[PDB]
Amino acid sequence: RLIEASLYGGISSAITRSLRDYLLPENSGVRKAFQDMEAALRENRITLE
Amino acid sequence: IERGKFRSLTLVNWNGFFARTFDLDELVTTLSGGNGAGKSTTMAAFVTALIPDLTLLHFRNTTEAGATSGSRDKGLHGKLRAGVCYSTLDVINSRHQRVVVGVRLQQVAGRDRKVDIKPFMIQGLPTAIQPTQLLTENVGERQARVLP
Amino acid sequence: IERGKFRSLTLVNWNGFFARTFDLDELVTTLSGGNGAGKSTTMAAFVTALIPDLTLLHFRNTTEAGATSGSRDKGLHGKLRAGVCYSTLDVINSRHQRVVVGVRLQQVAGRDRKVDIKPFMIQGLPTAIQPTQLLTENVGERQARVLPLNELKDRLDEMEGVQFKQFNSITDYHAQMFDLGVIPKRLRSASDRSKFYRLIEASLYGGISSAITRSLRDYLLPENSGVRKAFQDMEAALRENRITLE
Amino acid sequence: LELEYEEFSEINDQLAAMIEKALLVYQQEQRPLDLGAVLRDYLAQHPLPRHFDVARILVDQAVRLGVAEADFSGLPAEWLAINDYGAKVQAHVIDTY
Amino acid sequence: SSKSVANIIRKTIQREQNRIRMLNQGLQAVSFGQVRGVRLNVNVRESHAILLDVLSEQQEQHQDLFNSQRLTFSEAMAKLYQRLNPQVDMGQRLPQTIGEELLDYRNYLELDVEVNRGSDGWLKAESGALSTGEAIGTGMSILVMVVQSWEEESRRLRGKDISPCRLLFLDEAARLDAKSIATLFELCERLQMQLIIAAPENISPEKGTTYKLVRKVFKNHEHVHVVGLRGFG
Amino acid sequence: WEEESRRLRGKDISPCRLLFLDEAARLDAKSIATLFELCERLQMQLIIAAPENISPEKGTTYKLVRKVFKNHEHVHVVGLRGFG
Amino acid sequence: LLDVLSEQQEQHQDLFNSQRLTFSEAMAKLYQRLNPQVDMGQRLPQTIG
Amino acid sequence: ITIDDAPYFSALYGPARHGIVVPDLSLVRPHLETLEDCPEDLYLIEGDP
Amino acid sequence: FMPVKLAQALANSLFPELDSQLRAGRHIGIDDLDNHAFLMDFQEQLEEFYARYNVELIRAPEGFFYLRPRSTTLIPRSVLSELDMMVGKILCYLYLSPERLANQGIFTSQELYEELISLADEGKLMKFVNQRSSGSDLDKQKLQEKVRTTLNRLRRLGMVYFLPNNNNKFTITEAVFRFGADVRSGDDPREIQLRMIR
Amino acid sequence: SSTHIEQFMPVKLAQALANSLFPELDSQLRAGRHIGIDDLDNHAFLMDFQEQLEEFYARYNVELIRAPEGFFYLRPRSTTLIPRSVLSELDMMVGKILCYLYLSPERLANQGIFTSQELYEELISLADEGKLMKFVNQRSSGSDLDKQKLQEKVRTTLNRLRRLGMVYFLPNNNNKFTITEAVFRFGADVRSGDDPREIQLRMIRDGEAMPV
Ligand SMILES: Nc1ncnc2c1ncn2[C@@H]1O[C@H](COP(=O)(O)OP(=O)(O)OP(=O)(O)O)[C@@H](O)[C@H]1O
Ligand SMILES: Nc1ncnc2c1ncn2[C@@H]1O[C@H](COP(=O)(O)OP(=O)(O)OP(=O)(O)O)[C@@H](O)[C@H]1O
Ligand SMILES: [Mg+2]
Ligand SMILES: [Mg+2]
Repeated sequence: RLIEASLYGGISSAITRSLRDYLLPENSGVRKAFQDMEAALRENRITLE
Repeated sequence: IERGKFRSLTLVNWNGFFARTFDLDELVTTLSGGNGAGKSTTMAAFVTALIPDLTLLHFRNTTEAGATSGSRDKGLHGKLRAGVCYSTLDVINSRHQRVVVGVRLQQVAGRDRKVDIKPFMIQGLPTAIQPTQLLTENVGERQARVLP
Repeated sequence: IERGKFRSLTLVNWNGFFARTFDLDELVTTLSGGNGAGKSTTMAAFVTALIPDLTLLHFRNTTEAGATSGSRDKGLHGKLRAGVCYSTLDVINSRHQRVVVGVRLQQVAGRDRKVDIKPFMIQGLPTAIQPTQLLTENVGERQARVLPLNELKDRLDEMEGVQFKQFNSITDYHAQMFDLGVIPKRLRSASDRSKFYRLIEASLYGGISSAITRSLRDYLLPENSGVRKAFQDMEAALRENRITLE
Repeated sequence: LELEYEEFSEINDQLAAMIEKALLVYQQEQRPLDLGAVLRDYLAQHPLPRHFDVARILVDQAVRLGVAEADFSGLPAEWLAINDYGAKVQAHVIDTY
Repeated sequence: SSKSVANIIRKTIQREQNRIRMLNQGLQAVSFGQVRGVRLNVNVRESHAILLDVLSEQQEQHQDLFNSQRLTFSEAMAKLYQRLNPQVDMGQRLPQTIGEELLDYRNYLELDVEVNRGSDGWLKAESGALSTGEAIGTGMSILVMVVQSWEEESRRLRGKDISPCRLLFLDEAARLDAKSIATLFELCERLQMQLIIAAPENISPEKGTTYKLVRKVFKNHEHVHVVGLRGFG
Repeated sequence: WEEESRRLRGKDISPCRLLFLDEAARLDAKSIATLFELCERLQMQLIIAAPENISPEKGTTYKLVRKVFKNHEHVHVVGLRGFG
Repeated sequence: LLDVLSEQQEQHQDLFNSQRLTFSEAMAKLYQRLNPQVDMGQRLPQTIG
Repeated sequence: ITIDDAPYFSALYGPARHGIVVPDLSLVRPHLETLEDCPEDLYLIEGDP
Repeated sequence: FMPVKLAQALANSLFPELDSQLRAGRHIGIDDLDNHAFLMDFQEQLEEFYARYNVELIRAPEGFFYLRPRSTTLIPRSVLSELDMMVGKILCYLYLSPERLANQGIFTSQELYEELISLADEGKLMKFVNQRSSGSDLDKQKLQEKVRTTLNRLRRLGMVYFLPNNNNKFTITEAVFRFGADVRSGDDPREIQLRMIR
Repeated sequence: SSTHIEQFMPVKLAQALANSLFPELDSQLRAGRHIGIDDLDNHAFLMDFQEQLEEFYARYNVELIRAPEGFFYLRPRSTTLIPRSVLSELDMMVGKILCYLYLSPERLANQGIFTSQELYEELISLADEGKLMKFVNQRSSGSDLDKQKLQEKVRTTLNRLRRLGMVYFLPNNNNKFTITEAVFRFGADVRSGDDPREIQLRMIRDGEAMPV
């Protein structure tokens, strides 16, 4: 996507539309904590359904 | 720290190029020539060499840019000639290591205009060897041949 | 013999142009200036005066030349300015009759970026009067005043032999343009307008147009009635009988 | 074989230099500039085949100096002749520097 | 009935083929990169060619289907067409409509665009198989084809001493090289057709009128300064 | 992206940087000057294409000419230099 | 919403007398839970939780 | 033909407007005796169709 | 949201049926007036709709439409038999010039049977029935049976249209070209088709 | 107004069809897979747009059905646009046994994890072993080779049920698996305490089941 947008030049429609996904990096520390909570929220979903 | 750089690009048996090597610049490299000379073809060869993913590769015209078309033909096959073809890059690592990346391209016989790709890599090649000579055999009186 | 010609293009109170007139060449006219100077704006003016239909008018950027409709903005609103704006063409027929055709443009107030458009035509104007003079008043201020359609109608009706026609529908406007030989085909219906606009905009952006290529026979071949109407008349007696039975 | 080479000519850059030096006086004195007269005087210093390029470059240099206040009057300018063989120019006088 | 209908259809087809062939000649030897010519290839579909021949010469074998007064002529045409090429399916549409489709001559013709590229012969024009400039040039060619056809069509509804104006655009014209621009100028001049082209100063065509634009800020407002040149050459 | 990978990468390696732009002729001189200074400040390599030589005083340039020759095609490449 | 979930009943009931935060709102997001209006698909986006 | 020349031509050709062009007019001479089913006044003209 | 024209297209009454057919692998030729027109009208959006399944909607240069699955296909895939391709290639050969005068577009099972038998190599034939088979009546009978079977398969594909009666006589559609050889400038179709057949 | 989604389709239906989950689900559903409570994503999706999906699929002459146990599945009509097929009697034997296993509180302590051997042992405990062996081979008389063949056929059919979504193998061990509520469809002939013949008639009338 990156390369092709550079080649044809200009404001690439796909890049801007998902700019979060492109720019912001992912964090493993966030994940490790969230694991626990993940389990809990899954369980709650179960019940709800 | 010294950042890595692309030294050169080599094309073998492409549409209009038999064996040509462009030496890239540290900052900017420009290609000029009348319509149909072969500039966009050089771009395509570079990108191909970079990302061999055949699923992705789709060389539209500069006009019709940005239109998701699903065209019947991705436009790569016609840029290749019959027989074997190559596209390679020479890179100087931040470690001051010379590495040669590339691909072997070849048309597929059959009604569908399909293409075959085989990546490869070379490490430790002596600085005195040029890719153009490494990829060809001198047969006859200055009438070299390409080798698989 | 002696094909007609477009003589000039005039802009009034557009973005960057308060009052400007371009004298068009008989063969080639070249617009030249740095990026963002306003070249594409002038061509936008030309085509909007030629085809004043807000359903078709869409000035997408040259990059992304072929994509879908996408945004709800048609790209025209931003080229206008607050107040009243005009775009006019000056034409000379094979008969050597001077006819001025154009539209009046205004930004409709609101949250959204919408525009209001009204066509008009003038005939019999003397060769000594230029469009910019017709559409502006030279008041004491540093800059003139653009005068609305009411003032314009009053000003023109005062002239001897000059006729001012103001249209209520695009169809009438195209009919008059065809009768005077300004366009090569009389745009019967909205479909004809769409094909004509396809032609113009395909020329504007350049490249082998996809739409033209798909419907090639629809564009290049005229439709012939002779083969048909005989059989519609011969078929008539049966058609009426069937309908009566039902 | 080994790659050959070819070189560019700087004649047009030199031409731009002479014109800009010749034109700088108008700004410094804030003297009203008329393209018609200036082009007619300046084209006389070069042969016919080069006139077009000289005209283009001179216009490029002149437009950077101020604006013409007449442009807001609603009155179009005339097409002034600047040489024989029939070349013409259209521009209002430059007043606001 | 029968033969006469076939003859009018054949003559209409023949006239269209000839007019196309005349338009076709104006586009010979147009140089756009490696493209050297453009054509409109016109052909007749087989499934209709055999139908036209049958209607011309085997009418005694099908007259039952034509003079049966329980069905109309267009319906007869549709039924005959289904009798030939039986594998054809019909989408639950009235036979009347299929009949009127058979009555329209255009449906008998197949149309393509071809280009004479480089060392190769005549190839179908595909955008993905051309450079940028070649694509632009081919587009202009087809557009002038359309304009000429439309003028020929309408002249039977226009005054005897009226000749409509013809004008086309080109944005970002810098994409074409000098040779291509010379070709395009030659075409438009031979076709008495006006052009308006935009380029960021990279091209300076000696013939025609030129306008220099410069955008400025004046009294805290955007303003465009304009200068014009013409007559050179 | 480069920043992201700071941890996984070895300390001693800075990745290569390279971008493209076709039909550069759409840009005027001021715009290209801006683009060049941006890319050189970021140690970014560029490859650009245009029918006419739009960048005469920076970097390297190649000129391509295609010749029809014995019922096939051949491309001839020659370099260009700022001054002569 | 992070403030709503983070701060719990016993200590922050004295804080909860503000008009913007309450417990029931976590279940009110059940409405938002069912389907947000995501458009492009890669990896796996699912819901407010 | 255009609307402007239509009245002129219609006046010029008079009753013969709806005749047939036939370049020889001697090849019809044998056929002619058979014409028992035709308009009461048939017009024939010689020239290149 | 969803593009307006895509919603219009899939709202059409013809869509469910065509969907069903397509997913099966059926090829839509110029014969199917309504289906072919529908695809011509809404191609730009149907291509996007089926791309969501990792399946490609292709319009062959001859004019017929069909689906091609990727490796990542969301639709369960299936593959043809060797005998299948054999037969297919045969039919592509029979789409000849003298065919028009020989049969007026309508063939019989026996034409294909005998052509198959005559043009193929014995060994591959054996491979098709069973390697232990040897020029026996029963073998020939089974081969006939298989021929019929595969032919039916093909008819499901839309390659071949049976004339509406119990007897086995049929006509060949243009979509059979999918079996065909690669064409190079000036090459004779008969020769190249035979070259692959060999 | 014109060019407005509502002209051709309800907004909620278009919203559903545009979701990223739809193609997967559609593909699966058409293939005959049953959807239970454990695959949350899918199940939830189904729940959210139930009526739109039902209405949609109706176009095909197929019913999108919801069993009382909370599992979704496809039932084609006689005029169906999509083919319909029937399960084998061995599949039924394994199905009814899997059903009894799900109910059994005696084995609930396993937390749903069962072994092929336990299934096989339960099956032979209830059905007529030597008479059931007839389906494996006409000459079967209790030989170990034939007993191993029976076990392999069971393993195979079980693998087919797994594909229908009726049972899930463990992530790393294939000799063990877990049940889902979708198995209750094998009890459709006895869930109501009434005349078996009438029940069977009702089922065939509804298109649920065919005889052999
Ligand atoms: N897929 C293809 N099949 C056949 N010919 C091709 C294909 N792609 C390119 N060509 C031809 O190869 C030649 C080189 O095209 P290319 O686009 O590389 O040129 P260029 O110098 O970049 O031109 P432009 O600046 O106009 O884009 C042209 O003749 C083009 O027609
Ligand atoms: N709809 C719009 N809204 C706001 N600003 C606009 C709009 N359209 C154009 N502009 C601005 O008007 C100025 C002129 O734009 P325009 O497209 O006419 O430039 P140009 O001279 O054709 O440029 P180029 O040839 O490089 O494309 C630019 O500043 C552009 O940003
Ligand atoms: Mg190119
Ligand atoms: Mg522009």
